[PDB]
Amino acid sequence: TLNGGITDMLTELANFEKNVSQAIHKYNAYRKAASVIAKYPHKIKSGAEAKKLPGVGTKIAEKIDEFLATGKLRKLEKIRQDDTSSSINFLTRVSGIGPSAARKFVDEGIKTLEDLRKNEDKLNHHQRIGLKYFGDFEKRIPREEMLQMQDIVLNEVKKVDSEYIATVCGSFRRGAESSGDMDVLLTHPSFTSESTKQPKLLHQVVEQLQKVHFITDTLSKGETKFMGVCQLPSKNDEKEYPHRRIDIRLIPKDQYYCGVLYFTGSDIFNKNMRAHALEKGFTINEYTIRPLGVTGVAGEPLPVDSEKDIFDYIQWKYREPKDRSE
DNA sequence: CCGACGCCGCATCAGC
DNA sequence: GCTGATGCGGC
DNA sequence: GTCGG
Ligand SMILES: [Cl-]
Ligand SMILES: [Cl-]
Ligand SMILES: [Cl-]
Ligand SMILES: [Cl-]
Ligand SMILES: [Mg+2]
Ligand SMILES: [Mg+2]
Ligand SMILES: [Mg+2]
Ligand code: NA
Ligand code: NA
Repeated sequence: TLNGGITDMLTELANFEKNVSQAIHKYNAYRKAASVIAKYPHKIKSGAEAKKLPGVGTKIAEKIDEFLATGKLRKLEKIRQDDTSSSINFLTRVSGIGPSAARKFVDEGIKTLEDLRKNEDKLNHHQRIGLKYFGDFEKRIPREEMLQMQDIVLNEVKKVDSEYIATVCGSFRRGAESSGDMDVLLTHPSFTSESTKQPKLLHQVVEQLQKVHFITDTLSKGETKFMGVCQLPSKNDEKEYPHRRIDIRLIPKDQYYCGVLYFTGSDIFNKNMRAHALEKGFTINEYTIRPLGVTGVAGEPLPVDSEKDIFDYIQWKYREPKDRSE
């Protein structure tokens, strides 16, 4: 947090461009800049020093100059005062309300939490669960609670079929002392890129976790991706734990390493790494790494037996999960 | 200057 | 019903 | 908004 003021500034600018301007590349530009500055191991003392980092250019350098000189940014101050922009920014904090729905709601005069509750019939299902648990979803999850949740998921998955392997990813696997949610990668030997030998592989797991009242709501659910809500059990007389977002991703067993690379993140690390892959002539998704031909079409999956193999292909030194928190 | 900016599952909608 | 585009959130 | 070519 050497430069927390600066990176906070860039994040709020990024959120503005995404939520209000719907300018996604500006959002990505600000987030890359914030990320490279949070990496930087000195207290930044000027915008020229910052412009030496990749992703910081002339515009951000000047903003950093204003911020260091005054402690504020007039642009953000103007944005914070505009009622319409502040309202759009707020509604996007509800899960399932993005920039488009937020501006549609505000255009219809729905601008506050109370407005949302009054108009819950204007929400799709995801948005309704996001409003229902609005306050809980803002809370972080201490790693100790993540540890308890991991124990439940892995033991309940083992009860369904001892051949499942569930791996907690996201920030948990990167070693964070708190997480925004719980990310679970699931494999089963009956589900490979070659064949799906058993139906209902994700559903069986989701159903078991609902059965024992760990999973409480569903935001979306398909054959390979579940997004919903869970809650640790509490003791007699004890306040309830907050409800938590849980994501479960069933990945073909022979594609585990690409999957766990993707699900470990961070999001900015994945963008950086996939971008670097393109410059080296490969393309990376959560299933495979493939070479790009001279015409730029993806060739056949390359063999992968470890996360490091993927690093090796694009000529990166290996980075432990704990060092992928960009 | 200028294109290119990571890649994708699910929910929802338009158009047929 | 399907297919294709769009919104959204995932890392 | 930034940047490589
Ligand atoms: Cl943009
Ligand atoms: Cl400010
Ligand atoms: Cl793999
Ligand atoms: Cl693929
Ligand atoms: Mg997470
Ligand atoms: Mg996240
Ligand atoms: Mg998640
Ligand atoms: Na720079
Ligand atoms: Na949202």
